Amino acid sequence: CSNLSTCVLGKLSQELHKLQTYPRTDVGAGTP
Repeated sequence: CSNLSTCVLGKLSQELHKLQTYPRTDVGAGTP
């Protein structure tokens, strides 16, 4: 985040990354 451009782009990129696959939330260790 620099001013607004990098901030919004960074936010959207992070949101996309957080999902990635999204098997109803990226828990992984559901029933380990």
